[PDB]
Amino acid sequence: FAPGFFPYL
Amino acid sequence: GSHSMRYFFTSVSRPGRGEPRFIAVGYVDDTQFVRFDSDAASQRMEPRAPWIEQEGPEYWDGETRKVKAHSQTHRVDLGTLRGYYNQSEAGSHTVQRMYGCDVGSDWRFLRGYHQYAYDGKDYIALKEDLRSWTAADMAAQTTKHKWEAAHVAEQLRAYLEGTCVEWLRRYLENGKETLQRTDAPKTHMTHHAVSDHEATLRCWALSFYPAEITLTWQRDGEDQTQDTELVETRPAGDGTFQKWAAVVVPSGQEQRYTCHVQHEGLPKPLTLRWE
Amino acid sequence: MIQRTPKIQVYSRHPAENGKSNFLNCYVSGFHPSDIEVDLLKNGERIEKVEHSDLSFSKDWSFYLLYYTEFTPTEKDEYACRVNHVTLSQPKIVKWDRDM
Repeated sequence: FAPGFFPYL
Repeated sequence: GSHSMRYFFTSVSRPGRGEPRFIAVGYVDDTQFVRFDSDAASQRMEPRAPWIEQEGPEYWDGETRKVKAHSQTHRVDLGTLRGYYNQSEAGSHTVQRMYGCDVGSDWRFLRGYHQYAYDGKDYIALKEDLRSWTAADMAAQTTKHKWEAAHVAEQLRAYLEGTCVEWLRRYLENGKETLQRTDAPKTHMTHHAVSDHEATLRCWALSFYPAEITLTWQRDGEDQTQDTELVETRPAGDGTFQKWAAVVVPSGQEQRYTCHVQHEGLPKPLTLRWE
Repeated sequence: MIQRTPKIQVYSRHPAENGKSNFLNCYVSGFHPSDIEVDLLKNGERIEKVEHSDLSFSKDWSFYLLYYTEFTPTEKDEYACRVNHVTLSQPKIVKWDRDM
């Protein structure tokens, strides 16, 4: 199960 | 025995040959179970092990939506780093990203991971306390400050210590036949004359699982680490692993050498001697 | 740019036995960046039905891949793995040896 929050560098 | 779950993501820019290439893979211990490739036709997360194959459509749809979303974040990230290092738009660059969780013999959280690399070198990493960050340079300090203000570490910690571990255990149970299997190595030695007064003794370990193993040679019970040729542990292609160790012996001294094997699937460590 | 040279191992899935089906593997690892050309050869000629695992990497960020094909070993036939990468001036060729 992959994480569902997507931060940016 | 201890277990782990890991996600590995690779993004590669191709200046002027369309958008960047993005490849995602997921593993449970040493068994791969899913993949995503931006160049493929499906455009979906896909099964790579038989045990995950009957998760229903809601699982597949959710994993596909999440992996697409990660793809797009990496498309923006490649431009951002290009600005942070003031690089041209003509070179090809690589971004890598990993995250995971380890659980112990009791299946309890032991450790969590999350880190990035740019063109093969460490860029930013979450520390073991799951509250601090390690920034490799000036560009990475800028990312760190951003992530600190937005409280990104708190969000990662709830996934790594919670969700990650829950799904790892669920996978361990559902794929038990494959994943909770312990396969002891099949061992044997070969002997081959290289000259009239020397010979090569090779010690083999085959069809074992999981990958971790210790394989060494001794002369009269003493360590021979600098005179042993050790190959890297490798995949057989069928879910099992292989490894060998060799030493060049003076003819007449075969009996002084012992090959030592250690692995989870063995009741007691093994000691072999050509004779 | 960082650049790391691929380690190459050419081998079979099961211990070779003349006349019995098996799979010939070429495992490439420890390399960077990710573009690489990998071919399997039968008596000098490039085999066409070759598959590979999905790109992945180790904790030190270096890459690894598995290339493989179905084959039936014979006393006479010779096999090899040929690899090309930015770190190599010429294509590196490693011959299959049944005790390796």
